[PDB]
Amino acid sequence: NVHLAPGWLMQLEKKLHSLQPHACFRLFLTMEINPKVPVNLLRAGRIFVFEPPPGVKANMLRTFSSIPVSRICKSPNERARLYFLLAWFHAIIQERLRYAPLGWSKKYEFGESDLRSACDTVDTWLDDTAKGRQNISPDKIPWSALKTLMAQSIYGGRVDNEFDQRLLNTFLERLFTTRSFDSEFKLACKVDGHKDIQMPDGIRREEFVQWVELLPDTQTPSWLGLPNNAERVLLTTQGVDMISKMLKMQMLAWMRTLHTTASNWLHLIPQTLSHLKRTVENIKDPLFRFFEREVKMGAKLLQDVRQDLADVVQVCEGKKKQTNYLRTLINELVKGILPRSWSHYTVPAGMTVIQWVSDFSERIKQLQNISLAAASGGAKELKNIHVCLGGLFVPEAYITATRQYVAQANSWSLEELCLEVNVTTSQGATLDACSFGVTGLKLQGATCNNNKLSLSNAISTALPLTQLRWVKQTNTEKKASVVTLPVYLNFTRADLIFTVDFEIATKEDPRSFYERGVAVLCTE
Amino acid sequence: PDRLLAMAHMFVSTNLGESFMSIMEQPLDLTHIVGTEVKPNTPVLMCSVP
Amino acid sequence: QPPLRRRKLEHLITELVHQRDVTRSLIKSKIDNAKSFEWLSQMRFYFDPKQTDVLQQLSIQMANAKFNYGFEYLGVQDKLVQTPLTDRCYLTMTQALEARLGGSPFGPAGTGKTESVKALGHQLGRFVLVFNCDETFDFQAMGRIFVGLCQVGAWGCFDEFNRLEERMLSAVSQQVQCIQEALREHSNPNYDKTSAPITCELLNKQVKVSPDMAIFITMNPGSNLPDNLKKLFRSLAMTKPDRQLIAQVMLYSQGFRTAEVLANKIVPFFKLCDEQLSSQSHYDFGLRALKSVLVSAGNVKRERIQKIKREKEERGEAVDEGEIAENLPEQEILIQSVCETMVPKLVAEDIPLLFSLLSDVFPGVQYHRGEMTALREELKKVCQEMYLTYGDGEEVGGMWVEKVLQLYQITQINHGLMMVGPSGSGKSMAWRVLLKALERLEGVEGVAHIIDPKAISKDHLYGTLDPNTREWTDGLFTHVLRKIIDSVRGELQKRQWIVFDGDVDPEWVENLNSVLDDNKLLTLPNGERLSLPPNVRIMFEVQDLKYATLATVSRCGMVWFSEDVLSTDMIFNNFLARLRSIPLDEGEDEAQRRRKGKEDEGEEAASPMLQIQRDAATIMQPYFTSNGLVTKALEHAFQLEHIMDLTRLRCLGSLFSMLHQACRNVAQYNANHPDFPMQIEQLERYIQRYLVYAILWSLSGDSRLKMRAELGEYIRRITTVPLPTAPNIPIIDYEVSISGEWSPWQAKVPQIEVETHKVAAPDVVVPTLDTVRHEALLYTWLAEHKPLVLCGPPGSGKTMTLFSALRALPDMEVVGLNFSSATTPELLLKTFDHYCEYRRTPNGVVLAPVQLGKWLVLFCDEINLPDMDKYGTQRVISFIRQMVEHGGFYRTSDQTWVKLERIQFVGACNPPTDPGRKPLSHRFLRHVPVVYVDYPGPASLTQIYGTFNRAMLRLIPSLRTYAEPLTAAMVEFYTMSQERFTQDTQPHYIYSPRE
Amino acid sequence: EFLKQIREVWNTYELDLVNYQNKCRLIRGWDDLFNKVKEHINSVSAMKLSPYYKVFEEDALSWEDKLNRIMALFDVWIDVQRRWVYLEGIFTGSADIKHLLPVETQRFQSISTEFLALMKKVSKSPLVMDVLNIQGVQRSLERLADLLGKIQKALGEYLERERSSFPRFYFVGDEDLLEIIGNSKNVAKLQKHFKKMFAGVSSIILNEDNSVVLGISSREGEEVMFKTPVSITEHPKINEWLTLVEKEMRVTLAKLLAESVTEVEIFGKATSIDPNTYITWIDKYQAQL
Amino acid sequence: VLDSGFLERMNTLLANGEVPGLFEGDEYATLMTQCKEGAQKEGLMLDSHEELYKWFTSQVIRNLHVVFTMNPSSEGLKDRAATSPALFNRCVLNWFGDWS
Ligand SMILES: Nc1ncnc2c1ncn2[C@@H]1O[C@H](COP(=O)(O)OP(=O)(O)OP(=O)(O)O)[C@@H](O)[C@H]1O
Ligand SMILES: Nc1ncnc2c1ncn2[C@@H]1O[C@H](COP(=O)(O)OP(=O)(O)O)[C@@H](O)[C@H]1O
Ligand SMILES: Nc1ncnc2c1ncn2[C@@H]1O[C@H](COP(=O)(O)OP(=O)(O)O)[C@@H](O)[C@H]1O
Repeated sequence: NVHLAPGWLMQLEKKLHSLQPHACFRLFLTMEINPKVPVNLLRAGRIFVFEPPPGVKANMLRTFSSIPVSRICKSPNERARLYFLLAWFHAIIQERLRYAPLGWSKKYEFGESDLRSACDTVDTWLDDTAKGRQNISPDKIPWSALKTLMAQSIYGGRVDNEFDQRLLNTFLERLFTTRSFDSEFKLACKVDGHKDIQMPDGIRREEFVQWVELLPDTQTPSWLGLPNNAERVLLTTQGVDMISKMLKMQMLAWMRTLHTTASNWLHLIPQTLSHLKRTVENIKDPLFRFFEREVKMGAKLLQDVRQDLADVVQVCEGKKKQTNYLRTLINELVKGILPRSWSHYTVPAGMTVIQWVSDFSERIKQLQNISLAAASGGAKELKNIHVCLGGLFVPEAYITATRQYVAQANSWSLEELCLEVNVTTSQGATLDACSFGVTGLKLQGATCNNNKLSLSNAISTALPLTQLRWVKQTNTEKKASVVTLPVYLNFTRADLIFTVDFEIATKEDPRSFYERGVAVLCTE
Repeated sequence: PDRLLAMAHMFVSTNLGESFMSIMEQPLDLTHIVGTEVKPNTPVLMCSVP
Repeated sequence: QPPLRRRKLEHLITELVHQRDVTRSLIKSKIDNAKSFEWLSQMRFYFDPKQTDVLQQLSIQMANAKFNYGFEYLGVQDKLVQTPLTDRCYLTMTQALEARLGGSPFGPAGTGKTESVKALGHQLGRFVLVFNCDETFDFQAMGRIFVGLCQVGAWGCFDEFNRLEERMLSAVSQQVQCIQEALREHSNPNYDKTSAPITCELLNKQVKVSPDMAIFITMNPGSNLPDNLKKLFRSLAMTKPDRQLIAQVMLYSQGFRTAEVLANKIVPFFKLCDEQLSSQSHYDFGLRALKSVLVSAGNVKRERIQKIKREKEERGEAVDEGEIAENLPEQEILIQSVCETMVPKLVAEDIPLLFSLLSDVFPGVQYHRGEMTALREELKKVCQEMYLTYGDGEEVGGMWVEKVLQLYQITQINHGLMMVGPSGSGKSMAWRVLLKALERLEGVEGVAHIIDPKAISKDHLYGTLDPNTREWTDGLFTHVLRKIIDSVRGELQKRQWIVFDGDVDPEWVENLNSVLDDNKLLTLPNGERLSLPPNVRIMFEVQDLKYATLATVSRCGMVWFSEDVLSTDMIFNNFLARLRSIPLDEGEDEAQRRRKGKEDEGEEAASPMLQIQRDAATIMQPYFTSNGLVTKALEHAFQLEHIMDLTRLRCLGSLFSMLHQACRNVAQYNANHPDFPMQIEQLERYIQRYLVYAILWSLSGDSRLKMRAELGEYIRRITTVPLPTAPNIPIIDYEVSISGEWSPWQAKVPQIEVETHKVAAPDVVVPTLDTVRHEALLYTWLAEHKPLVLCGPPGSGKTMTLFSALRALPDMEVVGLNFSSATTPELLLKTFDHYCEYRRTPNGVVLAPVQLGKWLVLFCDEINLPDMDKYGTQRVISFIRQMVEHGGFYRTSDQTWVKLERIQFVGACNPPTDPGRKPLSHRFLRHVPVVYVDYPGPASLTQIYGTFNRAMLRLIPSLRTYAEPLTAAMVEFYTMSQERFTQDTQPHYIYSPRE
Repeated sequence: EFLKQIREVWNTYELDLVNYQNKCRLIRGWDDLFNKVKEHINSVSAMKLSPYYKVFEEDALSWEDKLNRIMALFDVWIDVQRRWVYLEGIFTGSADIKHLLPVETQRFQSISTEFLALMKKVSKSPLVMDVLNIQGVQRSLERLADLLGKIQKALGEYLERERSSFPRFYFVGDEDLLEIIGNSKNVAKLQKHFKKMFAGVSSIILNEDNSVVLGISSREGEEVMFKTPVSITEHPKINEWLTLVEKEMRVTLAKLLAESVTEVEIFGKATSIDPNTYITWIDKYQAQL
Repeated sequence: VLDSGFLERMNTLLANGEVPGLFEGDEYATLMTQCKEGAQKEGLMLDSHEELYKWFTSQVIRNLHVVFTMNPSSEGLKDRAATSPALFNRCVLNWFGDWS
């Protein structure tokens, strides 16, 4: 663990430079990947990278080898199956970490420390309940204690997103149950549609290790509960990353290329944005206020971007001096890094300048259409315009504006409104006085028919025309066939905008919906 | 695009021989690398993913 | 109830609500066994008085962990609402403590991480210390504090560990790692519990670690825990507190019967205030703000109950507290509290947005503003006394009086407060009038101590201690505070307001944080602790809040004086009243007589100055109305582009001073024509003509020739007074003589013939149209003794013109000062103590020039050059702003006020577009007019130098015939050179007339 | 001329003697004098080069010896002055600091007498050269530096002992701890530090003559009365009666909690609680209890 | 010149012809003693330091030509203009770059 002292690492590198080593002498520095390590030490050594071998079977083997045999052999004998269940849960979450953000909304720090804490919890609670008896009934096992402790503190401590907590609760409630001691318990269902992994019938640590060693080496994401296309998504992400890395490598005269690129960008980006005319009647309407803020911000950003691009073109033409801001902008445009100045609205992480221009052109065109409709209709057309949630800079503000408009128009208070989502495939469907059209919403891992969800293996499905209706809050209990889907701003699933509800069709378990990572995306 | 990696493997095999990546698959052999090709003044940095 | 019993009742209600919720959950879940985990997860208490040791008498068990009460006296602390997230926090923290691991909650700010940890520590009765990890960090004392924690078994909670700088973070992390390894050594089952001398290496010595001690590290991602502490700390996610429950329980504890509906309304309303309202630094809409608003709403409800009870007791009916409580609108009380707390902090644009959101969330309810009739009457009297416009509600000046009332409320509530309105908004005119009205109402004399914080160094403000002899010197603020505290002249019986009137930056407010805090104490490097007297009110009149730390803003109340408060009609009325009342010929006399005269009866015709200026004001009254010529001209001129940023008050002050000079010229003509003083017709013609001339030279004085002509055409199109009838000459090129008619400036442009010698000498001021229009303007502005500022390209001879105009008066001695990036106010101090002496008048110390009867003018050559600090606010500019507005400055030795006498601060400038020229602050540009001295121009150059060429070629009698073609050729070539080599090609390609 | 300028600037150089609380005459201006010394030794050392150095070598060497002597003497002098100022502030800022440290106060007293004598002697002849020519001033000044350091260290050791004897003292700084341990008779001066050592304790309720600690008052005026008051007179040391106050606070809080629980058990086992009795119980006991 | 500390004094000397604050205290006294000597030695009989000091500056403006050598750098020239306008106002600038 030499990574803890970078300064001592510098000193050791200098000492190693100034020594007379014997032939048999050798220095072994074991460390973890951390930027704190000196470049000098890395330059003067033979680096060996030791990643953990991927696989559920490998994870179970590592967990079982780490835990001492005598600890598992402790009475009662149910402790062995408890430890196997905990190891399987740990393997499931750690392997699921790789497939992100579908499996986990963000990569959490699930490591050996959480496993050790969970093992200590299991030991203490089983010792408390059993009192030393050689065998105890599975009913008497404190399942609620284990589920609560590994959902709230042991494993859910690092979980911040509520939907990740819901997924973790579903995992714990599916695994940690008295039914897990039955000879026919299925750890994971629908591995390939037919085969299901079954619990080993043994009651000893040796039997569990033997079963782990006999796991087929044909792992697919369906083992973890994910759809079978998660592997394909990860593979295409890795391919794109490899292309980008090799392109950065191939980066190692450019005035003309930058000039023509900037000229193409300036031609592509629309020229002007017309601000909304603030009238006495218009200011009262919440939709007009929100759209005026949107067009003001869009026009400001558009003018800034256009002026910067014009100055870049002038510099590339050899006619303008390079200011420090201009020099930084030129460097970022050359390297392809998105400039920090053009980032007043949330964007996906690691998003190139070309994609930023492509998205900005669409946003500005949508805002131009919004402004034209507002000018022509005054205020009535703003309620009956189909606006993409991705196109707006702050979609949550749009949701709030729709809520305010409904509350003001229908004289209802703003705290007594609940959002009901209805998806219509008909083109130009008639909009109620309290319904607002929405386009561009993408459903991940599911298909909607007659406003009823169904599990699908497709990468994504585009909702034709989402309709947001605000209806007065009713104390009717939520049905068992209703699922709450998050609506993330982009595919990174880092920003949560709002949570719609949907109705499950036919016979599909909402637990599968929670585990499959089904969600709605404002933009794809 | 999901098979771009598996096809780049094939392209590398076509260009630089089939067994170009084969040695990487086999488990690392510390014996030869530590006995030879490492100078006694060269620290062996055995970095691992946290 | 008494406040202490009130807090006990609030704590009891807050705990009983959680107990009721837990009992309801137990009943619903059908829990039968006392060992069921649905019960074991709750914080349970077991009391055993039979135990001999008092520290082990009570056991607090929850889930697996079981602690003992430390029986530490915690006072009347702040119980938490016990939101379900705190439940998770308590469970995770107790699980971590039972596993001998410190807890590390993380999340955004305002979540309640430190409070949740501190409340857990207090629930177990354990002393808890919170180490703020901001810049106010005591590194040198942390080893001692950690040794104390180990020895006494008190808890330790850090606020934001990531805010630490890398070395300090690493050192504290190493200490925490050692301490936590020592703690983990307690958990070994094989360890002998009979003898457990667990030691930790702290301060290079062995310290015993008490088993009850614990360390919590609060993290704020956006980063993570240090690598060495990742394997020893249990992390918890405080991503979002349940604001709905936090409010509902508190409102139910405040007596509000409909607590649930009120909470479910107020929480989304605060979210909407955070989102929809314009982003401002001072807007605080966190859970802390909601908690306060709720407490204030409870106070308002109890005040209403007491008012109703007292009113019924005055009459003959009985009083039932429950009956009055039932018949009372809670939503109205909550909205009134929200408006009272949040309206002053809002900008003008956001107030309608706030009311729209309030109507959306709270439909059908309205906020009635609580008026103070006695203070409002006093406001009117003081406003009239100082020539101000007072208005009620929607009248002219209603917004300003509303702002003054909000200021009074904030003074009543807080001890330290800030007015952060933009330049020329009425901040000063507001607090002066409020102080005078309070003095006249309460009978307590009001005294203000305007202490500029940037004109002097931090050492000169707070005092410095001598490194060798350890002697303590009192700084300006410390001296003022000590003088107030001592109360040698009954200072405790007067209302002392320490107005700072200077921008706020995180250097000189660091020592003020303790004063603005609830401690109301000032800590000196000597060690003396100055307690803030109750009557002292620290007050900050700043322009913006771009460089102010959140601590100072949060510790102080604030009223935003938006620029829309001060309507131009109020300024016009102020100027008209001041002209009608205050004479201009008067100096020391007729000045204190205004204070001596409550009504000034019998002194209406005190001087022909007063009569003549009353006539002039009557003449210009129909032009200063709301929809007048001046207002439309100003509205059009704001659209125009000017050399410096335009402020309404700058143009208004310049115009007012030039009209004052017009009436003074009228008085001069009256004094030079005793037989026939000018009549009403001639006065009307002259005053209208000079008003047009003054608008032209005040609004467009900053801009160039083409846009001066644009404004002249606009005035000609919108005015009714007859103008010069010549076809193609700008109206700016015309002057107004004493007679009614105009007269072209060219009549005052003689073609002088310079002698052979001094053909190009510096003192050769060749009178030219520029040196005539600008000389007349500089005479007008210097007769008013204003800090005139001239701006233009370099070498334009601004100093020379300035010199040409100023040397015509045998009373002013120029002391040229050259400014640069290294200039400091100490340079001005040296100039003062060189050319002036500090005479001790009975009223106070006065700085005057040595030469009696002669006025001093301090030429500042390059006002823009002095470099802005890392937080802006050029120090010398701030000094000039203080000393030309507050009419004085504070000494750095005696710490007493110095009032200037016969000092003017005329200066030259370069345009801000030139490199290295830092733009001037509006707070200083407001007083100073700006004159745009551009390059002479082709015709002026042809004349200005033709004369020069004839004078030079007079030496050769035969070559004098080519003087005109030579000048034509020179002017042409100079123009081609100027239009050929621009500054874009090279930075030094500047072609001025000096060449 | 460079030699002559050195000679004149040093023969006319006078120390900046300054009043110090009317106690003695001290010295400021260390930066200027040290900078002058350093510049001059630099110049003389660099003078050893150049072909013209061969003349007036002995004068340069003697002058360099003079600069080295003054440099060492005043390098020790500045530290001695700083240490003596610090220790004089400590040993006269309290009355009991002499009682707690008899050997140390006596050592500093003897040092301060000798140092005041030396300061009077330099005040008689504030010239630099006359200062240098004092008989064995360097030996005495080094002795002062060594002895002063010993007292300062021993005093720090005593402070550490006092902190280790009462663990809560680690929460309060050095100067405030010195004030606490030194103002033992002025018990009313300790109330400003209780908010740092304890949690809610902002003062202590003293007796008529400040000889018995009756109880504790919190920050809000809320108070607790000790079941058995702690006697300052019986345990005059700050350590003893402070530890006794803490222990008595814990014991009294435990007993009051026991009584409050006894009452609230009767309160709970009822179907109708009289508001008067409940308010009386709430008023009787502390909020946390 | 790279240090900005000396540039203020150089600018003041270039513009005014004398830099205030350079001569103070006993240094000012010795300046006046040599100034007075020089004034009377030059035949400019003067005894009052206020008039005598003027004599000192009177000799300087006429007898001090400061020559600034600066490698060609557009950005550095712009910063020099930003920190000292007298270098392009009082100082006439001459350009000769690479030899032909
Ligand atoms: N009630 C009023 N009626 C008429 N004129 C008023 C009134 N209040 C203020 N004014 C005018 O507004 C001017 C500016 O107000 P004030 O002096 O308070 O500005 P300020 O806030 O101190 O400015 P800055 O922010 O630039 O320091 C006053 O000098 C006065 O001419
Ligand atoms: N359970 C709770 N009951 C009442 N107020 C709470 C609760 N939890 C947090 N708060 C309030 O939320 C705010 C959190 O501020 P604080 O805890 O000091 O900082 P941080 O959120 O950064 O840890 C405070 O106003 C605190 O009183
Ligand atoms: N009309 C004029 N009359 C007299 N001198 C003039 C006139 N126009 C230009 N000048 C000359 O132009 C030069 C301007 O120098 P200066 O006053 O230092 O410029 P600035 O004030 O812009 O720094 C002086 O030599 C001045 O005499």
